[PDB]
This record gives sequence, structure tokens and C-alpha cells, in this order.
Amino acid sequence: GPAVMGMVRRAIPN
Amino acid sequence: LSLFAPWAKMDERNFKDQEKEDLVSITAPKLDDGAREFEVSSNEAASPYNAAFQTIFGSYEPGMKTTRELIDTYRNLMNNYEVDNAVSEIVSDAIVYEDDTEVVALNLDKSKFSPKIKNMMLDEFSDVLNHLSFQRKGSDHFRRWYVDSRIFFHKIIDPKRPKEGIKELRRLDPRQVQYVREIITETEAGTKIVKGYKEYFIYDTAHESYACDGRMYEAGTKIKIPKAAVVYAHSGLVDCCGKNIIGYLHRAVKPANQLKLLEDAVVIYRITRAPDRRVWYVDTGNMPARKAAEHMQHVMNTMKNRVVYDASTGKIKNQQHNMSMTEDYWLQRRDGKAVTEVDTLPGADNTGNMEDIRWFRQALYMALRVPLSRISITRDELTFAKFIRELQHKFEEVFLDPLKTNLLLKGIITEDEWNDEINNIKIEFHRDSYFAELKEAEILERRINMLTMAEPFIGKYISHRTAMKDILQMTDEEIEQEAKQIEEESK
Amino acid sequence: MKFNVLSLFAPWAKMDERNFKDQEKEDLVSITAPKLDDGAREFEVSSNEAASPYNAAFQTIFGSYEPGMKTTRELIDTYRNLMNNYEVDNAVSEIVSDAIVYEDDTEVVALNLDKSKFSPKIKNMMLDEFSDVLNHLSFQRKGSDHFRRWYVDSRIFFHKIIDPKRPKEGIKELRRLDPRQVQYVREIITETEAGTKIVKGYKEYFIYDTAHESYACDGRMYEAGTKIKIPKAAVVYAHSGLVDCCGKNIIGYLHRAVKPANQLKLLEDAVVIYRITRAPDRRVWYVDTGNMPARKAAEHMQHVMNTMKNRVVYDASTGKIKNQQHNMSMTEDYWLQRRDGKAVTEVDTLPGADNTGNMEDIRWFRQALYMALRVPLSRISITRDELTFAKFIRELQHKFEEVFLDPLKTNLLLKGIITEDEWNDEINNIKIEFHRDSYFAELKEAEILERRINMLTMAEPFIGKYISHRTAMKDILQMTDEEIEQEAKQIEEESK
Amino acid sequence: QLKLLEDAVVIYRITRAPDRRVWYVDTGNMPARKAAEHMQHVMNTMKNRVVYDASTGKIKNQQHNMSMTEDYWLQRRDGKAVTEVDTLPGADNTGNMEDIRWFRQALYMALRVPLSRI
Amino acid sequence: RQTGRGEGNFIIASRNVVNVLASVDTGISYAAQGLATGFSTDTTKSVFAGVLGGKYRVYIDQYAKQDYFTVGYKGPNEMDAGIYYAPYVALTPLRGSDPKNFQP
Amino acid sequence: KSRQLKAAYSIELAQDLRAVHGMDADAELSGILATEIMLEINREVVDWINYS
Repeated sequence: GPAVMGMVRRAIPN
Repeated sequence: LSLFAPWAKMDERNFKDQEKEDLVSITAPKLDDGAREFEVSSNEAASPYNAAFQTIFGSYEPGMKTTRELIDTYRNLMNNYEVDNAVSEIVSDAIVYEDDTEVVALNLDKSKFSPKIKNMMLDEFSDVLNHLSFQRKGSDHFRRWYVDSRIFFHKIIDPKRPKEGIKELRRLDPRQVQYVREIITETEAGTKIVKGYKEYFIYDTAHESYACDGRMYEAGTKIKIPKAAVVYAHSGLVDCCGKNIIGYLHRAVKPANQLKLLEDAVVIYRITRAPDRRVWYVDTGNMPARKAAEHMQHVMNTMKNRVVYDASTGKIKNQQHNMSMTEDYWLQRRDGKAVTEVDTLPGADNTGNMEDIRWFRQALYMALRVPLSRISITRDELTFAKFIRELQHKFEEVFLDPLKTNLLLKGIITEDEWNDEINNIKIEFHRDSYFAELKEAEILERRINMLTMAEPFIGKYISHRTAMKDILQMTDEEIEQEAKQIEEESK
Repeated sequence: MKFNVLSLFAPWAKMDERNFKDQEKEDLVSITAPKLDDGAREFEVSSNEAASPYNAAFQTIFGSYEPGMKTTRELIDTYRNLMNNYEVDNAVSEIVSDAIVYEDDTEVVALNLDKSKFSPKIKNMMLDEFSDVLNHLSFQRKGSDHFRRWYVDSRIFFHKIIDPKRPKEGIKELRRLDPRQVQYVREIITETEAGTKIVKGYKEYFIYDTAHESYACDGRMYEAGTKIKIPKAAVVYAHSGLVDCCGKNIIGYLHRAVKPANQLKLLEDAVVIYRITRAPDRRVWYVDTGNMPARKAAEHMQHVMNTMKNRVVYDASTGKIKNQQHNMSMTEDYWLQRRDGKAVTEVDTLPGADNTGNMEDIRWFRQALYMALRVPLSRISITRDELTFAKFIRELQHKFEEVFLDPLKTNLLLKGIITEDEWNDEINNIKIEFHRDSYFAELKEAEILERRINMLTMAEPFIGKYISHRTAMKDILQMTDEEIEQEAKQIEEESK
Repeated sequence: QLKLLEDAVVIYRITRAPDRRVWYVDTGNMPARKAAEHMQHVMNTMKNRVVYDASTGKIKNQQHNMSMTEDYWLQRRDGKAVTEVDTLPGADNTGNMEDIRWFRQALYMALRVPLSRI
Repeated sequence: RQTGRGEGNFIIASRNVVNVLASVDTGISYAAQGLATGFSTDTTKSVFAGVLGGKYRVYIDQYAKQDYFTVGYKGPNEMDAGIYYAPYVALTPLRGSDPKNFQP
Repeated sequence: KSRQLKAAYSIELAQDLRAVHGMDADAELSGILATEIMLEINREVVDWINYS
């Protein structure tokens, strides 16, 4: 049960 | 963009003045409370008009989400029994007017630069109220403040005739409005200078998607808002961190529902098991599994409680004749064994003590920031009145702001003059005349009685001037004037 | 504790440096213990400190606070969490309300220079300076907020701003510093045979714990920096003499309430849970699924479990039960089919939320907490309890008062209005009076007067025979002799 | 001793407040890692995951709003009424919180104060 | 172009690179060179030399083996950095003695 | 992944160092160790960046 350090999602371009 | 050009100009001048000013070389941000902050590049500005999005996303992400949840929660708390009431009672005491009375209004009874300004300010204050439509909506705006924790409005400039094209305000939708401030500097590890911050506002710009009813998610774009463009103020209530602004109703976030949940538990406890309770069972042994059920099913069509209640009419559906004196059931036993029986079940026994909810309700009531006078003059009522006094003062910014603004936009006051006059250019208001009279009456009764007691000594040990100023509580000026009137009447 | 060129703090360090040199010339010697009552956390330092490299500077300062700050940070957070809860918050509110009183068209806390001074001109400058201190704080509107934070946090500190090009009028507005980042230390700058027993000038520098590496529960919008060394003269600050058994473990006014406050919350939670849990019906179905592998046994289990299960979700928005029409069942009827003459398939119900309280202990604990919070017995005439509370407020305010006295004397000295010696020779008395609520003050005075009047009306038959009027006036009506003469003069005039 | 008595009252009121129950199953003549399945099929399935949140006026994972009934079961693999779940005694209301008053008053006298104080 | 999150906003470089940056103009001009003043080149006072054009954070790699620079991007997030330090324990003191002789 | 260092200074040295220069021979060492650790972290970070 390792800590979750966060998640990233690919950014949306303008 | 160009919409806010005149507002930007106000802020641009202010900001440049903040840089020129010597309120610099401060370790801490120069702020007690207010806007969420962010550190920036240290230059004056990045080239593009919308460059701020570069710092905006960062500064609002979790803020915007949290705020949304808190406001909706606050609104949900308000939706509950007696919460709406406590709030309403507060709103009523805070926003006060009666038949042919004044409404909150500017009272320039202190030193001013000129009586000409005094009249202009008062004349325009009227429009400050008209632009809120205070006389009809005062209580709505106030209610929102209390519950949502704050109020914001969009300010309008013509823009070609800024001194004339001054229009009605547009309250902004909470949860979509955030206040931010940038640290526009860097030094040898830990900048302390020209932290003017600009203090602008950002906005979600979405009016189609809502928590209960909405649709059409679009590409988005967060955008605009110089400080100058927004009327705003908020309660000085912040949590242990950030700029997490607290509504006055926030406290209720705990007890309101520990009570509501318990109250439901009480309702549930009594209803569940209110109906009769039993398990009927048929021994279908020594039968094929696919046939055994048939015996059970036939028995169940004789032992069936085809007795549903009629709530529309307090009777039992189709239970003629008038009333049986008994319920006759039976079942033959497969063997001489304690297998075939009826299993009755226990009910919702009335063992309470239904008092804990009284405690919880009283706790909530108190938690709602109300006097114990609700469900003469006391310390409790006076404290509450002070509370209302403070709420009114904080709220007050909603009028002082657009007042200030209109006066400077029109060139009829120097901003600095306004800053010197206030200090005190406060707006005053009508107070419940009934209770005000009673308060004053009791005060006089006490003073009258004390003077009466003093009587035998006020020509011997206590002077009349003294009895009037210390016992009757009159000022020297009042004493001379009352005496003058007495002399005139005796003529 | 400087260890750096301070482009910002040198203008104040210079005052402290001069003060320190005078301390070196003082006779505050032969004292084993440092001459410290309260405040900043001290560290043992040599008389020379000739090198002062970073590695030493770090530990010299770090060494007096590491566990201090950890503890302090927890106390503050606790204090805030405590402040934000029901029937804690209210204690704070009443105290804040009486400590800082505001009223329609009245004064606010104000400096009262009714004692000897060189000139009324100085008195006026001091009174005006006081007003500017308040203007900087916007005390007349927010004084109660600054006070509240102090009372709860036990302390408050503010950043001073100095030009410094033209420092006499180069005095600018204060900025409240953030507790949990704010730290305060002191040095014992001495060492001799068997431990220093000579003068310790302390230096008294403000530092921060930065809070870079350690993220807030949320909202870590600003970190205070690491290598920060701010001289005492640069910070306005007040705190109360509330300390634990050792060191400088300064605690808040609500500290005493920490134990019972948290305790009460647990007790209340226990009641809320005890009552809600078990409230609905509760029953376990048991199915005879023997002589089968689980893969098959489960079907017969399901023949009861998914047929007996009550699809009875409560409508929590509107007081209704979902999917229960016609209007109301007159029964909760269940049924079973038994495969053989064996009572194995059955239901066994569970105990419910049996409401036996009468949760009286909660009331006891509530009252205990109110007492822990310094709430008058009068809250939830003149009594000793109410007066005691007023005495508390008087002392509370006097401690708070330093928040005005610091920048006031500082500015007066910076402006060249009062010299350092003159300030100390005259003060002694620089007393600031707090505004009081006239409603209650009048009632207090009225009772006292009624008692005085009644006594005199009883004394009357012999005040021309055994006791003089003068005496009756000084002992019964509690008048001073000049008061008596003044009242006599006014009466003689009124008589005509 | 007063503080100790107070703690005794406090512990009494908190301990045993929540619902307490033990799920019991027969697992004889089974491998230890097979025996576990009989228990796991009940223990990890009949858990009440709904929890009152002490930090806010809400119940964790409550949705549905609130069932009017708590539905649970145990299978009986043997041809007998073998398996079952028991509850434990809860935090019943027994005070009568009178000892604290006694001790509190005795203490005050021990504190060298007048009886006029409360 | 490659991260999709933002343009480089810092650079760490050898002393020689920064010495050049501090001795030249960086704004738009005809030509520009003189005594180095633009950035601090003295690592004694700080690794951080200054901000290039108000756009990039300039630092010195005091241990460059020969002479280079590295440019990169770090966003408002922590993941959006490429590289991350995630402490679980830090600068925790160790304290005791050897009981045999009580040396610390 | 972890890291750690020891100084474990003697008594006599510290007593004498204080007698000679007023220095602790504890706090200074502590500083050196903590610093060395941070120096490595700083360098580690930079090298990883340059590596990657």
C-alpha cells in the first residue's frame, strides 16, 4: 500500500 | 479585454504608485487577509494581455474546487430546518427599514473638505443604492453574504464617457470568482520589495453547467478583471490555512447535520419495525425441489396480509366488515418436532428518553449565532446586537466602494480627499423602532428612579448640575439647553 | 545573531547593537541563570564567538528550537482547531468583545498622558503617534481581529517598515507575522570557570522555520525563508505569561481547555454514533446450504438472501421511503421454504439503537469546558464572578497593550521626540486606557450609588449630632474633600 | 483521583459506543489458507463500510441515503445451525454521574477556597 | 514543444557562460559589451545569478567539468518538473554514546 | 533510497576545543555533517538533470 504522490494528465493545447 | 481598459488604468496607476511608494522591504506579504497569492517572474509584466493565465491556473486549481464545495454546502445547510430561519432572523436585524423610514444611507456629519462635495456624495449615494436596488434587494444581497461568506459585483464603465456611463451592478456568481495577488519581485534570497501585487480577480466564465441542472461543457478560458473592476468584500473569517474564507454559517457544517442525521435516525428507528413483524415458514420436505415450492406458495396465499393501509383515508384497504376480533392462522406440522413454528420479530421499542435531540437542537440553535431571546435588555441580546453591528460594518464596503469609485471617476473628489475623510464617512441606518424605543425607555426609567432616590440630597450634597450629568446622564450642553427651554415655557 | 549584512534590518539592528554595548557595561553579573522571565528560546554561547561560520550559526540557532517549534506548531494548530469549534469560539468571542470595545460615536483604546511631561507639545505628539499606530493597524476597525489572533495563538508579532532614507517620518505600517513560521531566540553570550555567571545581553533575534519542505494541510501559499535574522527592534510583539513547567513552552489562553474540549467532542461523537448506529432494522439471514461446494451452495443462499433483502432505502430529501406504495404496508412479512424437517434456515435479528440516555454527562462536561474557557458563570447585577471576569479582561488588555507601546515608543525615539533616557525616566507611566461599554458601567455605578444613598438616608437622624456632614460625605457617599468643596460651591451658586 | 475518575467516565462513554460484532464460522479439517475462505467470504463481504465522519456532519460512503434495514447473512455449510454472528455489549447509559460531584467538591475544599465559589 | 506544459524558465550554466551573460546586453540593441554587472557571477554570495531578460532563472553550475549549460522547464505543479525529490525522512539527527567508554 | 553519516566526537576533544576557541566540537560537526548531506543532494539533483 504505497502512498500516491499524485497523477498527471497530458495538458490540452490552445 | 478592452472592456476593462478604464479599470486597468485605475489599477495601473495604483500599482505604479505602490512601486514608487516606500511601503517596501517587508519580509511578509503586506496583507492581513484577502486574495490567494502567487510568486512571479519579477518583471513588471509579461508581454501578452492574457499572460496572467500563466500564474492563474497555479493559484486557483484546488481553491476553485474547494470553494465550489463550500458554497454549495453552505447553501445546503441553509436549506435545512431552522437554519434558514436563523439566517433570516439575522438578515432581518441586519437589513432594516420600515414604513417611510430611511434605508442605509450616507451620513456626512463629520469634518469634510467642502459642503459642495458633501451634497454631491449624498446625491450620488442614492444611486449607489439604486445600483443594488437595495431598497428591494438589500436583504437578498445580505443573506448571500452571510451564507456564501462574501459578495462580489461587476462594475461598469461606459467606456467612452466614464464620468457619465455609470451603471447598475452585477453580483457575481460565487464559486466562479476568485481573488488573487502576485509577488512581483526577487532579490538575494527572499524578496521584500515593491510587492504591490495588483490584486486582480479571475473568473470561471461558465453559465451552462451546474451541480443540479446543467450541460454543454465548452473549451473554456478563464479571464480578465482588474481589482478596480470588482466590488468586493468578505467576512474576516479564515481557516487555519491559505485564504480559506469561512461563511458565518460555516460553524453549522458540523452540528447541523449531526442533528439532521440523528433526527433521521429517530424517524427511521420509530418507522422501521412500526409494522407487524414475522417470518412464516413452510416445511416442504420429502418433495422434489421443483415441486416443494408449490406447497409453500399455496400456503402463502392463505396466510397473506392483504391489508395495506389507506393513508389518504385513515382506513385499511378492502378490509370489510367493520373489524375482526381476531387473526386466524394455521399450519399442519410434518412431524412431532419444533421445526414448524412462527418466528416473530421484536419491534422499535419506545425505551427513550427522546431528549438527546433537544440537546442537539439547542446546540445547533446556539451554533447558528442567535440570541437566546429567540427560539427586556440582556447581556446576551446586547452582544447579539453588537454582532449585527459588526456584520453591517463588514457588509458596508458594498456601498462605500462604488461610492468612492463613482466620485473619483467623475472627477468630483480627489482620491486622497476621500482617504482623509474616511476615517469616517460611514453610512448609517434605521433600526427597529419598537425595540429601540423600549431600550431607551428602560434606560430612562433607571435614570429617573436613581434621580428620585437621590432627591433628598441633590440640594445638599450632590449639586443639580452633578445630579444631571452623573445621575441623569446629561451633558453640560444638554443641561444648558433644557434649562433654556424651561425658562421660555415659564414665560 | 546577525551573521549577515542586513539591507533591511540594519536600521533597527543599530539600536539593538548600541543597547547591547550598554548591557556589556552593566553590572548584571554573578547570576547563574539567564535573566529571562519569558519569550524567546535561549542557547549557550561563548564570550568570544570569533568565527561564527554557517555550520555553527545554523546549530546555534536551530539547537534552541528544533523540538520547540515542532511542539509550538502543534499547539498553534490545536488552538486554531479549538477556536473554530462550537462553545469555544463563543468564549473567544465574548472575551474579544470585552477586551476590545467599540461603540457608536465613542473613542477607542487611547493613550492617557495625564502625568508630568516636559511639555503639552510632547503629550500631543505622543497622542498623535498613538493614533497613527492604530491607523497602521486599522485597529479602530480590525483591532479585535488582531487581538483575537493573539489571545488564541498566545502571541502576535508584526514586521516594522523603515524607509530608511528619512527614518524620522520613514515609519510605515506593521505587518502581522504568521505563527507556525515565526520563531524567537536568544543567546547566552558568555562562558567562565564552572559555567557562566556574568552578563548575558541576549541579542533577541527573530527567525523563521521557513515551512518550505513541510507542506501545510493545504494553503502553503508563502514560505518564510531560512536564513532570516531579524533584530528585536524590528518587530512589534506581545504574548502572555502562560508557560508549561519548562523552557519557553508558551501556551495559549485556550490551552487549559484543550483537554476537556477534545474530550467533550469525543463524548459527543460517541453519543451521535451510539444513537445513529443500529437505528434501522438489523437482521442476519442463515441458510442451510449444506452437502454442497460453495460454487453451488451460494445459489440456495441467494434464494433467501436476495428475496428477503429489504429494498427500503429512506428518502432523506423528503420524509418518505422509496418504492413503498400503496400508502403503507401494515406488515414486514418474510417467508421461508424448508427442504427438510430441520430448523437450519432462519433469521436472527440484531440489537438496535437503544436510547437509554439521559446523556447527562455531556452537560457536566460542557460546563467544565466553559469553566476551562474562562466563561462567566453568568453566561452560556454585580457578582464576584462577573467582577473577576472584568479583572481578567483588565489584565488581559494590559498584556495585549504592549502591541501599542512598542511602536509608540519606537517611533517617538526614532523621531527625536523623546530620548532613550527620557523615555525610561518618565515611563514608568505611559498607560493606555481601554474603552469600556457604558451600558454595564452605568449599571455598576447605579448600584453603588443606590447603596450610598440608602446608607445616607439611614444615617440622617444623627448626622447633625454624632457624625458631621463632611464625614458622611466622605465615608457614606465616598466623596473626596475637594469633591465636597466643589459640590458645595456648585450648590451655593445653584441655590441663587 | 478526580482526574482519574473523570477519565473513567470518559472511557466508559466512548468505549463500546459503535456497533460491535464477531462473525463466527467453522473451518475444521481445512488447510490454513483454505480455512480462511470460509471466514473471508463473510468477513470481507458483510463489513459495514459506512462511517460517521467525526470531522464533518456526514457519513462516509453512505450512499444510499440510509437503508431502513441492515441486511446481512452467513452460510451454513454443515447440515446444522452452526454459523452465526454475535454482538458485544455497547456504551449503555448508566450515570448517575454523582461521584464526580462528590470528589470535585472535596477537592475544592482541599484547594483552600471558600464554598462560595463554583 | 516536447513537454506541452511550458517554455524553459531556467538555466544552470558554467561560470564562463554567466560571465558572458552579465557582460552583454540581453535586450534588443545594436551591440552590447562591457564590465559584467547584469548577473551575479560570484557563487560566494549565490548560486542564483539573476533573471535573464526577466524570463529565465540563471544559476551557476560551480562544478561544470569544462563548460556547458542546461536549460529547462519547471511548472506550478510538482510533477511538471520532470525531476522530483520526495523525502520521507530528512536531516534527522542520530544521537548516543558507546557505553563501554561513553564517547559520544 | 537513503543516506547517513556519523561524527561521534570524543569528550576530551570537545572540552579542550571549547577551552581554546570557544567552539563546541558538536554543533560544528553536526553542521558539517548535515551540510555534507545537503551538498550531495544538491549535486545529485543537478547531476541527474544533466544526465537525463
